[PDB]
Amino acid sequence: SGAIYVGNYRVVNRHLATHNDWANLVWEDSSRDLLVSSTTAQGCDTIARCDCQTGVYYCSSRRKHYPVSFSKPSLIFVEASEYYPARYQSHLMLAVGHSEPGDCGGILRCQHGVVGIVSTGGNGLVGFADVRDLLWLDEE
Ligand SMILES: [Zn+2]
Repeated sequence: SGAIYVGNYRVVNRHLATHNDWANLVWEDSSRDLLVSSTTAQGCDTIARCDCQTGVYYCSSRRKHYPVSFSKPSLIFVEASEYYPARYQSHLMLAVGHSEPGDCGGILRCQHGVVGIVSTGGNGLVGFADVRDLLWLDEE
């Protein structure tokens, strides 16, 4: 589990969205495993606006933050999980690392801010849903 709180927005994995997230929906994209809902209180996370390929991510299943190199956001084929069949997921970045289903929502961050959240795992890899292209998260 885990979310990003920026301005009046809450960013979560689409497969973990709650009733309140759907009732206050701003934007969602199944192919990216992302959903954004509106919040009453202002959040304090900053979204990275960069092309970094190194950062640190939180892995709840090991209670550890790991420094990683991660790939550029792309259409990546992902094996079947408990929450999606085998398919291409878009705007996904991979790193070598541990990722179990409950690790979804863990933040990946670089010197500029939040890069994305854990979305996929298995085969010794961890995949992160990028949010750096969602410029509208910074305003309105
Ligand atoms: Zn960066």
